[PDB]
Amino acid sequence: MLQGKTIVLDPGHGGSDQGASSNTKYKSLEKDYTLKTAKELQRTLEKEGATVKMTRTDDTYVSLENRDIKGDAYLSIHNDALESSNANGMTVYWYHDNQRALADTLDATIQKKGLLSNRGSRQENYQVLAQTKVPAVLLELGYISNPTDETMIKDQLHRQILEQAIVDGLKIYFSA
Amino acid sequence: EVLFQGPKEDNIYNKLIKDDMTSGNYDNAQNIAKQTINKNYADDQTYYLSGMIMATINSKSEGMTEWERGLRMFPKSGLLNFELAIANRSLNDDEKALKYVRKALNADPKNTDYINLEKELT
Ligand SMILES: [Zn+2]
Repeated sequence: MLQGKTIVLDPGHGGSDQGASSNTKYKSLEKDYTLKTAKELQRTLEKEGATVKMTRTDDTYVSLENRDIKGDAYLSIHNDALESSNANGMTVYWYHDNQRALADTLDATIQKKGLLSNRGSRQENYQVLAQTKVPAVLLELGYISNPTDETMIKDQLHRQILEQAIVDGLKIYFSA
Repeated sequence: EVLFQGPKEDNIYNKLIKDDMTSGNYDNAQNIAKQTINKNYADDQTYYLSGMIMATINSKSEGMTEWERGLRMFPKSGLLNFELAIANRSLNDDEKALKYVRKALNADPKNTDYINLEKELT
């Protein structure tokens, strides 16, 4: 059951580290939108009866090493830039064996509801994934470099579709 | 007066729907949206919000059905045409997505988001 589990949310970047930024008139900063996303997901997860730990709760710098918080699952939230502005969509990254089921489960439910192109579940060595024994995934929830993804990253109603689809995946992930 | 320089006011129904959606009460949002559409009090934003609700709690497929229904009533809606362009891009139907965004550009040829997506899809 998802109810009673501890979920760690890691909004990427923060503080002096802005993360990626769009080139449009919006001049969006990745650090601002990962944190909005994590705070929204925190509320929805707590309504579902999960305990939520945040690697940061405000616009503060946190080193990758200091993002190693324990839980039953761990979701790193990013809105990175790709060099082609036409590249777009959502990716879920896993690295250790025990992270794959989480990435495969979330990729399936997010595809059903989210308005992002599905770039799939991929194996990649990110330090927040490699440094932890917790089932952890890195979510790219749209690329801030893509103008049309950016319109959805900036939009609470689109974010909330993504956030519900993540909750849907966690409920399947924790079905035992 | 000064209220044409300002944003378009949401009507009361859309504001109630949105407020339930952002407080996470998608059940009550859906009921308010349903009643608004059935009484014929809906505008294109009502159909937009209704399908967004469906994408959130039902499926993207049902959301897209609801937006297409809204376009039958509001064929020149930039909101609904843009949203269906985004949705069809997410399903890798870029030829259909490009049709939709060009309709949205018909409504609003200076809109930089519509321009950006059409540029992307061209
Ligand atoms: Zn990032």
